[PDB]
Amino acid sequence: KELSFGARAELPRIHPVASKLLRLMQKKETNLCLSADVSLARELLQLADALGPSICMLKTHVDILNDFTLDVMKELITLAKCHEFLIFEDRKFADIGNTVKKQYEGGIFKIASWADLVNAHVVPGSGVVKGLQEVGLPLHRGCLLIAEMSSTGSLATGDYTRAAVRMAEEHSEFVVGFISGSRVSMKPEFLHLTPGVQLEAGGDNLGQQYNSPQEVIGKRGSDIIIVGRGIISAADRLEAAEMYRKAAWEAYLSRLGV
Amino acid sequence: KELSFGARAELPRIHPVASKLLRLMQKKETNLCLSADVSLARELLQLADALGPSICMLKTHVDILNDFTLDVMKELITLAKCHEFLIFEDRKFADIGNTVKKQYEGGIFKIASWADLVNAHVVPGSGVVKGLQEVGLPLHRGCLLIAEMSSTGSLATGDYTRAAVRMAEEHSEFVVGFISGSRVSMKPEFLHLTPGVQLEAGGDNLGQQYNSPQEVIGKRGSDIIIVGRGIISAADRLEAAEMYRKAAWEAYLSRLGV
Ligand SMILES: *c1cc(=O)[nH]c(=O)n1[C@@H]1O[C@H](COP(=O)(O)O)[C@@H](O)[C@H]1F
Ligand SMILES: *c1cc(=O)[nH]c(=O)n1[C@@H]1O[C@H](COP(=O)(O)O)[C@@H](O)[C@H]1F
Repeated sequence: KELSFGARAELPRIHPVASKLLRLMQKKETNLCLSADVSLARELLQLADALGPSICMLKTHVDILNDFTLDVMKELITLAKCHEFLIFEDRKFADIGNTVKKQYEGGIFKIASWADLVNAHVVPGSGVVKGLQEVGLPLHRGCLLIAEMSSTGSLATGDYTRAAVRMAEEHSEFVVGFISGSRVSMKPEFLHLTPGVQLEAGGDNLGQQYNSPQEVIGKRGSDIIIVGRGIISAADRLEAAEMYRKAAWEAYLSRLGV
Repeated sequence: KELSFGARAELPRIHPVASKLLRLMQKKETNLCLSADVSLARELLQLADALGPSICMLKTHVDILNDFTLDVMKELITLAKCHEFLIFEDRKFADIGNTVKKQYEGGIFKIASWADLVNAHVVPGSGVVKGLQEVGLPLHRGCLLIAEMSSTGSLATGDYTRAAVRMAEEHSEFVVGFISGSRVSMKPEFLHLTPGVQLEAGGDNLGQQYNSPQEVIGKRGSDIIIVGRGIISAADRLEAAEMYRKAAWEAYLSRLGV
């Protein structure tokens, strides 16, 4: 059998951040990551508080926050601890190792000081991971590698996707899984998180493509759905989050045998 | 014959930002872009002022500035106008179109308000360019596409590089050239800018690889060298910049027939 999230949390080679995430997914019956794509701190924090019980993870783009300060992120941490979710900065690092370490630790945002997870593109080669890990390992953080993208014309296919998987294997002390559209690794230690998710068929006018939670989790074998506009643009964002949570959770149970 | 920078500035299909850059390269006898990889505003501005006459372009990572404010960038603009160089934010956008437009226009940094040029990875497909251009076209800006990377294990090779070139062709109203290690397009309208440049052989401990200006400009056919540590770590950064300027310029002249 495929192992439950709770059993995967105990695997010998599991990363501590992956284990914490898997435990809380199991406890809370949620494999939903909220993509909190808003430009105001007040809305970010109001969403994190109201939707915290429904999510395993809150994904940020702090570079879109108009009123970012480090005190906003301290508050977000308080909510993350209160409601039990991880914070994932969706920074999609994509430069040489020497540069991404600086971008991860420093500047105004100090990402590594508050983000449990970040992600990186594999296009620069494995130095991108080596650079991030210089900062992230001492801070006990984890990283996801972008093995596939949800957008039209994505070049993250075929051998590129295979290279991402190898790179994750080779840096398993820091890399905890993937951003992908589907299961890309057979090794249950790795998490699969999938953006490009809505209940209805469609896309946007700038290349985004959507697939349903049942497709993504149930048929394609991914672990967590990442949902932005499907929730954020809804009138009642709490009920929307609950719809997405129930869809992804039941897809997971049905794949497990439950 | 290959056309001089001055003649390329007049090509029918030249982008206005490319034409301004080419004119100033010609006027100033410089095809050097300073990679101003420092974490303090005072050092950024002191370098921009002292090295401004020697450079065609100053490349930033504002996400590494510890004391970024928009008033720092206004000052940098003053120096850019005074010394005649373009400002290039090396943000290496790599998300879906809807997201990168937000990251380009908004947040704390307001990149599009002060950067003449930005760059983007092609991995997401052409929506990345469509999203940036939503913001950049009305602001009269330009973009470079990352067709090749300088780092060990780069996946930006073969068909990936070819896709970058096609994508540039298809968005020539906004895309003015490439970040690459070599000439990748035959069309003289496109600029080639090459990072991974030092006078001496070597690399760093996080995957960077260096080639010389003579190799990059003279043999590989690129237009502009991008140099960070080769200048920034030197004691006399002005003399280092002049060494790099003379190397790249003479390589260009010798390729032209001069
Ligand atoms: C990143 C990588 C990828 O493959 N797709 C993708 O959409 N992203 C980011 O994920 C969310 C999707 O939000 P949406 O549900 O509103 O389309 C965005 O934040 C995007 F940046
Ligand atoms: C970006 C893309 C790429 O292919 N290579 C590369 O180095 N970058 C960026 O360019 C400079 C190189 O600086 P250096 O001369 O000190 O190595 C860095 O800012 C890096 F981010």
